[PDB]
Amino acid sequence: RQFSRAFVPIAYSLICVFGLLGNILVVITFAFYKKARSMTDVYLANMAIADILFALTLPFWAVSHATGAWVFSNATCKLLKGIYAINFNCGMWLLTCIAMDRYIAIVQKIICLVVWGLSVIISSSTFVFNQKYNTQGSDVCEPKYRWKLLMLGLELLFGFFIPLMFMIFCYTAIVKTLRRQLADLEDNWETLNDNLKVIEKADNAAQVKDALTKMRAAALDAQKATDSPEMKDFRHGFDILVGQIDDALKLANEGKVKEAQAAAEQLKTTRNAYIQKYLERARSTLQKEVKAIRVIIAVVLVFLACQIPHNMVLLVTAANIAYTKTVTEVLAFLHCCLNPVLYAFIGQKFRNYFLKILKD
Amino acid sequence: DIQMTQSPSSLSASVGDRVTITCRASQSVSSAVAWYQQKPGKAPKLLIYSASSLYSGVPSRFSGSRSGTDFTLTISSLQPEDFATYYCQQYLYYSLVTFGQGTKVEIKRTVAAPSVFIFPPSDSQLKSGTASVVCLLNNFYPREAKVQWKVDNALQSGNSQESVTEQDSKDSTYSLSSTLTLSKADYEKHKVYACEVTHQGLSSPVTKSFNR
Amino acid sequence: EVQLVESGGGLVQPGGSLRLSCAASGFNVVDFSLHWVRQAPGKGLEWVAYISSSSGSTSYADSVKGRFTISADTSKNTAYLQMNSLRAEDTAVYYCARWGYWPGEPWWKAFDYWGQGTLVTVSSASTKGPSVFPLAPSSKSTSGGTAALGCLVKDYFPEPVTVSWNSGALTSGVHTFPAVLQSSGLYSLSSVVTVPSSSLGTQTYICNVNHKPSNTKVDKKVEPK
Amino acid sequence: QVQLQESGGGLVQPGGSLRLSCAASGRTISRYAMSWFRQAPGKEREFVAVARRSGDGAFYADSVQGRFTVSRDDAKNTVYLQMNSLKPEDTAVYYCAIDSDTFYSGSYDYWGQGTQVTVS
Ligand SMILES: CC[C@@H](Nc1c(Nc2ccnc(C(=O)N(C)C)c2O)c(=O)c1=O)c1cc(C(C)C)co1
Ligand SMILES: O=C1CO[C@H](CNC(=O)C2(c3ccc(C(F)(F)F)cc3)CC2)CN1C12CC(C1)C2
Ligand SMILES: CC(C)CCC[C@@H](C)[C@H]1CC[C@H]2[C@@H]3CC=C4C[C@@H](O)CC[C@]4(C)[C@H]3CC[C@]12C
Repeated sequence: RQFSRAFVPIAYSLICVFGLLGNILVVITFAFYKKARSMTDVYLANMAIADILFALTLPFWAVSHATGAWVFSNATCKLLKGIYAINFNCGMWLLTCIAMDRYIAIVQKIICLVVWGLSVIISSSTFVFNQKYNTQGSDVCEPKYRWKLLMLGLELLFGFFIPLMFMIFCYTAIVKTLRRQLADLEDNWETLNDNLKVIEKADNAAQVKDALTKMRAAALDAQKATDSPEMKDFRHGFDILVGQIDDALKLANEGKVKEAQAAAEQLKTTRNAYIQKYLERARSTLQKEVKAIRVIIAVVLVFLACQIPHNMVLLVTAANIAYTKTVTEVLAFLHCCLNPVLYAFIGQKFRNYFLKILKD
Repeated sequence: DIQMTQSPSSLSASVGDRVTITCRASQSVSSAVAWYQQKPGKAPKLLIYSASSLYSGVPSRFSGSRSGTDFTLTISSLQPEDFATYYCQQYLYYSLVTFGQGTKVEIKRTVAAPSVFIFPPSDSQLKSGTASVVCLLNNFYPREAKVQWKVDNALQSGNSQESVTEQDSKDSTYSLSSTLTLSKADYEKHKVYACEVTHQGLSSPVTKSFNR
Repeated sequence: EVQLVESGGGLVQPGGSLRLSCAASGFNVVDFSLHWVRQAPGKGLEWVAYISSSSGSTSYADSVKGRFTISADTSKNTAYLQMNSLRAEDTAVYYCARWGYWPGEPWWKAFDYWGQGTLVTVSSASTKGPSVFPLAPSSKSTSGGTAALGCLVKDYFPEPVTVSWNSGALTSGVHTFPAVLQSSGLYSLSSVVTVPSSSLGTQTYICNVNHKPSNTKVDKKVEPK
Repeated sequence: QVQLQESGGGLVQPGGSLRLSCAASGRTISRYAMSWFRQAPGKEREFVAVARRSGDGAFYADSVQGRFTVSRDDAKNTVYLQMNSLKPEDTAVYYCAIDSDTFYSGSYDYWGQGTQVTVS
């Protein structure tokens, strides 16, 4: 409580200098490599500029916690709380835009002003609910509070519950789609190899004809995986493959086991030349798209697991415990530093590009 | 060795309904599944090929879908012309094509109970040494009704043949005729001849009988 | 337009032989594999055999293997299904369909164009006329309301028969049932008509059974007892 | 061991609505067909409706079509009959029956006592 007031201006200042420096390097990477910027990137860069705006607002909180009481005016306090609320709402709705963009990209300026502009609307409840109360010998600036409560509840529902269910639907759909695509790809490849071994070790034409049936159904499925020259090299390599299965099913229908096994030995040449080369090409593209989603998943999970308890504490307390207030306050203020940390560990686009900045 | 299992053996719907016919393959057949429509007395017509692509010429109310090895034909809006039989077929290879059991789409109607008449054998037929007794079930919906023959309060089996008229043009009601065939000596050795029917539109079984 | 027609269907004894035809016009047989599909009366479709005129590869179903032989003739653009040792389960309608070759979209359109099919019927019975019997309007059956008459034809072997009522003047209420196949190899049919019982004694009802394979025309009156 | 019980009924205003329920103990409603019949005090046993197995459909008579609606519950092992736009010709005991034949031949043996639905 009173002891906890002593450690947080050291922690918030350390949050301030690392959080300021962490996100300018992101936004100076955004100005040096504008050719490779992306939708997600732009939304992530807007989250970074909201983070350095919060980094500028942090030293006011540092002095206000170091003095033990609020020194500046009420305009400053509701400016600080509105800046924190616009940071939270900007992060939530930019992750909403990222989720929508990645859903419409995988399953299937003028944006940035809208997401920033819409965040002022939901943070307008913070501008009127917060006032400096001089109670119990302490002049502290905390929110306290029928139409205003209805406006707060409607804005809370519309800005939080719809994007959270929208995220937990969309990102699970992305993960399930990517994992089932990899599972279908590997199942088709394992069918094509295992039934080839079955044909090679077979003795009677009943299992040769039955294994080619399973090979033809998997080679027809793997052709649907995929006007480019690489597009013509993929599908024509499967038209040879299914066309060579039909040359062995026709031989196995005549009752020739040894001629069917020799004709299915030529399926190894097409599998090595046309199939295995684009098996690894399609596999490595799926592992890259999984790794990009795993960065976005870690960004969403860090943002909610840090900012949701402080938002629930301030909503419960103002509607109606000393240790949980300062723990939740430093947890949501810690998020300003955790965002460029995640871009430096698993953030492959940021890490390789920032290393080129140090060379230049 | 690849079996297609068309699940609805019969379907009843009115004009404007949306109907769904499902078929299931024994193995994976990729998306090599076609859907055909056959009117009575005519060759089948291709509706859907490659399990989703509607054929060039059929209307756009027909659609297809694939989920694993489960294939689905959907008619969004029924039409008088729609009523017909529909077959699912896998065509994974030239020598491995198999069809489904079929699905007859009928006209939905309010339930009508059959009117049951009994016709004894004539005197002209009795001189030939063979007696046939007819039980007629007139103007009933739905199709599923059963007839049993109780000669001297004893049931019969294997001596009755049933023929059903298909759905009528005007009122769309079926009609059934169960004929029981015996010899001359088998006919004159009994007194009570009855046909008892049960239908879903009948609370009690309807027995029509005579004594000769 | 392009099309396939069929010929050679008809009536043979069991154990006999019959060569069906499938004349394809508008397209060549060297571009399409030709298949023969079978539909029993009252049953579903069943594949029989196919032929690849280009590669010469052919195959049959298990139930027709050894007995059936399919050939192609690109000079006349026809296909032949020679059937030998025709058992009693082979009476059906035979359709001749086409199917494209791998690769591409002609393969994916399976059986796009069909033929009208021919009826092949196998039976040991010979042509005879029907026996016509009166199913009389029994007076106790719904007295005072509406009653039913019938003409039952019992033993005629060739299936298409025609029953008219009162020389075509009676149409409202007549049900002519499909012919069922008896255990003696011949077909039995019934034609019933629902009239109202106030006009039973006044109006007269005569059924006319019309049978051209035997050239038999029977006009039998039906009267209440 | 198969018993059947129905609920609902009573006095309904003209143009009103009702929802009867029928549940059987000792036998599963699923894999079976479930029928609803009428009996007026002066008339014979009339047919109202029938519900088939799952999505096979529901059929009604010529006097209750559109107004009546049958719903099934295989998990709860019961059926519901919803009546809308009532008329004083409907005052009847509503019996509930089980079709023993899976091919819907119409074997009605498991009858019930039924509930009385009267108008005004
Ligand atoms: C903002 C931090 C960082 N951005 C990063 C990611 N973004 C993306 C995440 C997921 N999917 C995409 C995508 O779908 N496609 C099409 C490329 C991304 O772009 C990371 O992962 C990562 O780190 C970055 C990039 C730059 C320069 C390129 C300007 C500077 O900082
Ligand atoms: O003082 C602050 C600090 O910034 C927040 C920002 N939060 C919101 O604007 C909204 C929000 C979302 C989620 C949650 C959660 F708890 F459920 F997670 C709560 C609130 C959209 C309304 C607002 N406040 C107030 C609201 C009353 C003044 C305390
Ligand atoms: C309460 C006060 C301090 C709030 C201040 C909000 C400021 C920092 C916000 C509000 C609108 C924002 C802008 C909205 C849209 C864009 C376009 C984008 O392509 C680059 C960033 C840019 C140009 C944003 C920069 C930051 C911005 C100017």
